[PDB]
Amino acid sequence: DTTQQLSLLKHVLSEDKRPIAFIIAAGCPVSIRHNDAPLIPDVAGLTRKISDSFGGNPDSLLMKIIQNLKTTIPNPTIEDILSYIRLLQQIPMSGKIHDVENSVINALEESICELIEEEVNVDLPGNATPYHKIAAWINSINREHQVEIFTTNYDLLMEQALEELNVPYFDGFVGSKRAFFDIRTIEENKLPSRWSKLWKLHGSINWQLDKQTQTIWRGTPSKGCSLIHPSHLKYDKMPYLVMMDQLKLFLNQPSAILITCGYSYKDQHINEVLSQGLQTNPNALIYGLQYDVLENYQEAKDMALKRSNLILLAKDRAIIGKKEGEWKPDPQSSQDNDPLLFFKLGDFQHLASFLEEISQ
Amino acid sequence: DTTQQLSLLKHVLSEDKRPIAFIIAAGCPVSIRHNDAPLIPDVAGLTRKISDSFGGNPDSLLMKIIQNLKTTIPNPTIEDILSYIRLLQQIPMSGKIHDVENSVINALEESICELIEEEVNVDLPGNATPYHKIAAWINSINREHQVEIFTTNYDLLMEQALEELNVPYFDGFVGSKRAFFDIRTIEENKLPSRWSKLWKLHGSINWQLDKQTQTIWRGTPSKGCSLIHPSHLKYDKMPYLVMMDQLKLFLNQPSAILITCGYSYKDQHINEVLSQGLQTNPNALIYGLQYDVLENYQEAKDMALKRSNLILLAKDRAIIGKKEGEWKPDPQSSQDNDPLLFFKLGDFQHLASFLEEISQ
Amino acid sequence: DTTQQLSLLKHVLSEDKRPIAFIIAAGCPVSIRHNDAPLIPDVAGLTRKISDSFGGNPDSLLMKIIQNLKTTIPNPTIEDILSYIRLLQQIPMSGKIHDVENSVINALEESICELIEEEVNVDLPGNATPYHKIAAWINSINREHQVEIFTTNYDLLMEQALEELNVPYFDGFVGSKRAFFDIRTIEENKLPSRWSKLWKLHGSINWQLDKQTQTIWRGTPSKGCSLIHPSHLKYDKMPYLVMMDQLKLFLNQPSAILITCGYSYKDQHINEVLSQGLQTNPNALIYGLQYDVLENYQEAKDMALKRSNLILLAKDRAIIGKKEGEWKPDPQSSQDNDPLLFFKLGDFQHLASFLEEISQ
Repeated sequence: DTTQQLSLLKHVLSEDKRPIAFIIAAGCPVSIRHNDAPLIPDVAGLTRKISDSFGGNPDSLLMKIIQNLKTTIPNPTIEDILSYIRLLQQIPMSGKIHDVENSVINALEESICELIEEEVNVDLPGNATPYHKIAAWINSINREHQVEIFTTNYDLLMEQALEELNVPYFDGFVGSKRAFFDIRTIEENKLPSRWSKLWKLHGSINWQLDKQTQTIWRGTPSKGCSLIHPSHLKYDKMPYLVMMDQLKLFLNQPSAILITCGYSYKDQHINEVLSQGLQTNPNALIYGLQYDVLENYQEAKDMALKRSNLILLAKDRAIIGKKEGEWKPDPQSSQDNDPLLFFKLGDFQHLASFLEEISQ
Repeated sequence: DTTQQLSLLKHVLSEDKRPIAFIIAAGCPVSIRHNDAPLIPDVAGLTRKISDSFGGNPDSLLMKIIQNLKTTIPNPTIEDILSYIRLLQQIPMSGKIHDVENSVINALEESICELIEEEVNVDLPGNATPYHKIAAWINSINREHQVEIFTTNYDLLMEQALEELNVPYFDGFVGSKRAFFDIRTIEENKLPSRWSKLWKLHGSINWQLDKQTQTIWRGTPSKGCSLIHPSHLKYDKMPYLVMMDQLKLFLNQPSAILITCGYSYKDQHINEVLSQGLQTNPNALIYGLQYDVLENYQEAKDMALKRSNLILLAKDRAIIGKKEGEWKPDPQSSQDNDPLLFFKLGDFQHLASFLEEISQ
Repeated sequence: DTTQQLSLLKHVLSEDKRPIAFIIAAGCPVSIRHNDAPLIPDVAGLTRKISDSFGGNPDSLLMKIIQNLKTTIPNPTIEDILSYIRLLQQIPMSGKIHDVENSVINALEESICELIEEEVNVDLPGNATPYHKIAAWINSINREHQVEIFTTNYDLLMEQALEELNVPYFDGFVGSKRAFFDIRTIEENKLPSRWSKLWKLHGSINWQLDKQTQTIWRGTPSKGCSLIHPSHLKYDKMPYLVMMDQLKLFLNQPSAILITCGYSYKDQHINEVLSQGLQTNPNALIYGLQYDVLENYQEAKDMALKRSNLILLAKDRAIIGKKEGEWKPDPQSSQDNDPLLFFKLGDFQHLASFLEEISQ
């Protein structure tokens, strides 16, 4: 199954007549090796580090909230904790749910945001990182269709990699000193065809909000960025709907393609927008790739079984057009002991090698 | 003479079929009143403040250099002083010219740059400033030709005014974290027709240089900007030639227009590029306006008498097509005492009022 | 490797639908044999003969300047010496750097000018010189695209060769008595398609300057030509920017070609303009050829490794599209002793033989 899918991917990517996109999740930042440690400890790390940072003391309100969510949510996460805290702040919650903190919940969320900001505020080391290889592939060949990138992460790795290799891009904001969120140019969609486009669905660490005019602007990361929101904020002083609209509008073009790397399909809104756009445009494709074993992804299998133009691929088996297939007999592992048929090419580093090979 | 020039300027500006530009000099920042004091004391102020800052002591090197320049330059200028200092730094000047400072000339220029940064690093107060009126005029009516702005100033007033009123623009750099100087898109010249363009010929306070790769990028104003240069730097790690080329290339459009506000035509390179472009394209026009009396500008008179399509205007008289005319008899001043015929409409505040009147 | 590259060069040159250019450096004038001595002693000669002309006396200013430059420049050259002297002249250098020469620096640079002028003021002997063969090739076949020549030299050999074989050309100046530098026609670019174009980037020996109007004109070589400047002169009374711009503008034509003969890529500005134009237009090609061994050219190897459309060729190895290859096994030398694989065609005389063979 390796040769056929590899060749098909090569042919589909080599053509310059089709739109291309990416979705970048925590797998991409974690795939970078540093001091034999993860560069960013992903969502699970960002949860356990907060849990240990406030300690195991039951007097801590954050532990109380975590165990409260354990009753309803089997595996609560930082996104759920943040949304829960924001809801609790949204109404005058002076009751027993907030009996521990009459007003210290604001301090708790402030500390959580500051610690996340400090943890994800790093930079790309060297020039051998996979992001540099991806940008090299992007600017290697001029194509009549722009290459877009959708990011669910908070780090600025992709921007830095695109800047170092001198690839222009437009991320929504226009300006120099404290750039505003320009709306009209987003829907005009008449930027130079040579530009890329980098949409940040989940926000970023440098987005900030000024309450005096209740307007957002991207500047430099200061202490406490108020648009860290994992898609949980006010109504449309909010760019989230616009970025989702852009994803949808992209999906509806003819012969559209998309690739997800590091995505686990554990977000409801992303999943339903992908499904709805994939239904409205039968020509749309999603070549989802999972580095983990497929058995951990029931949501991905469900989505793949509900639609025929979603070539979901995994480490062990594959789902090609509502039919599930496993790895055919090939000498993937030379060693006789444990002859596991694993798709080692689904990891981000291997993907970057693949793109570099295509480009050269 | 008031009605004819006012009406014809109204007609030429009201049309949307012609390119328009501006040149913005120190007259525009000084025209702002603050505490009954100038917001920025202009080049003369930025010279006297440095002169008094090091005191009257003749043992100091800066006043030594100033009096050295007095022998050759009748009225030395901070531009000339900076160029002279940089030039002295270019070669191992251990001689009597630099006998006072074997190596302290670097500290002297560092202090000059730091004080310039501190003094020109301010912001627009309120929403009644003329820059806001200009931006309101720019975005008031959509025009098929983009409106450019060339400025030789160091302050970021124009950027702030344009982005507060939601006006997109492109100043050469493309990016988010540390935007690089993108070159190709500058000469492609296929940006969206709705965008303005803001070119900074003399550099800015936020431009910075990384000597590790000898590449420039625009970031945030930090401790000492290495692109403070009033057009005196290295060869083509330097964007000055590109912005000059952009002015020239603009001048060659058919039916092109240009307006200079606060410019005294005291810079030779700008003057020669204006003259050469005006000669190559007879359709080009320059409606240069001077706030001061005409007698103070010999260079402007020379250029106006040299070319036929340079409709130069002043406070007292005017030069329209190589012929000089004075103010016709009109009741400009109601008072019998001192019936001075002065074109008070040439001031920047009055100009902003005129633009607002045209827009409404 | 000989046959394939020779055939490919024959095919690319034989086509008449592509622009062609040349770059001529000191290798071409030195390749002429005269009295078993070099016709022009190249930059090394123009340095060492000046050094010996003023003698080894340490009291001389020129020897002091050379030893001063040795501290910063490991191998100072006549270009560097001239630039340093002009730079010292630019400011009232009455200090210890010029203590020996209160005003003798002007005399030193003068004497240098007349000496180099006398040394490079010669003529083509006979009709068997390679320049005659090149001109014969140029006018042998009518081509729809003009053949340009860029010269970094000061000699008038190429003009004489083109005149003798009746080949028209335009070198920028238009006129008969004191031909002025016409600017408009340069950028109109509507000369007759049969004309060649000869651009002099580094100036030439017959250019002169009149200080009364501060305008340049080409006349006859008189006592002291004020435009021998190797690209170190005043701002845009200076045609250097125009000729460099012409090189750049040429590089942007589709399917453009270029050949450098005798160039060592030792000039920063030419190198960066070549790199930038080669980057902007991937269709641009540079078939740089070196008569010397490639191991002496780190700059050329760097440039070739940074771009993919620069088929750099040398005497021993070759760099074809960012990949380095060496000479394949062939009986290049019949003698068993020292079977060195050397590309004898890289010398100018052999190149002229190749061109005339192609033409016939």
